[PDB]
Amino acid sequence: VQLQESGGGLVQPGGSLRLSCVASGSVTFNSMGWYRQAPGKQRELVAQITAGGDTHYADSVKGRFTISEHRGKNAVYLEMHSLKPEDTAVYYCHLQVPFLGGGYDYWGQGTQVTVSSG
Amino acid sequence: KKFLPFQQFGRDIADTTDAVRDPQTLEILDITPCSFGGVSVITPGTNTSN
Amino acid sequence: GAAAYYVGYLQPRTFLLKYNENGTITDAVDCALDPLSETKCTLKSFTVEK
Ligand SMILES: *[C@@H]1O[C@H](CO)[C@@H](O)[C@H](O)[C@H]1NC(C)=O
Ligand SMILES: *[C@@H]1O[C@H](CO)[C@@H](O)[C@H](O)[C@H]1NC(C)=O
Repeated sequence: VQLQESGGGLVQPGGSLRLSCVASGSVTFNSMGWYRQAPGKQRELVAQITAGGDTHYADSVKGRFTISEHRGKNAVYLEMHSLKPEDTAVYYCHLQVPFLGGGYDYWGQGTQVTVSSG
Repeated sequence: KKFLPFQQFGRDIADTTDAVRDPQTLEILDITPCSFGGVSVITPGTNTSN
Repeated sequence: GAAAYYVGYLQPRTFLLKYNENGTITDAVDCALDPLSETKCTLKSFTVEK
């Protein structure tokens, strides 16, 4: 069970949205990450923040998608701007539980975001 | 109440579900019995008044 | 070979777990280890009196 993710929806290109990783309890971790996956394409790493604070950004998402973390609500946040039709996908977030030196992330659930004029 | 990531219910006296976690939004809510009590009628003698 | 490991085999038992105020296991008592532990288990307390 552990973590679940919810939020967002369909928005016409040129808008903005906020994706949230709803808190499932206080867990130890070191890297909160975001992929988006669309049918016919592989799961692509689009965003990653660290426990230290390193915000990894892919080349196709720089300057438009941003990460934040809220320790008060324990939750990760992704603010999305200047949407494009290529952004149509289901978005999932992994955690960094340190199993056996590191592994067994928890992106089991995500949110569908479709960017189209209709 | 602070719930570990793998916990669902809670029971203080081991037979009452004190708390519960909502399946849709993973937040923890506590549960309390609604209310109940007895009704007493303070009265003087019916011979005196009503 | 300084890196090493230790192996043990689990057996059925009757523990008595002491959940703290935050729901984290902090102590336990093996009921069938020594008689004092049996008295602790049957009294449902961590300290028995004379
Ligand atoms: C009962 O009523 C009578 C008259 O109706 C009165 O004199 C008497 O004091 C009353 N006694 C009590 C206990 O109410
Ligand atoms: C239990 O949690 C509270 C905060 O909810 C904290 O202040 C306290 O130190 C914790 N107790 C222990 C023993 O960790």
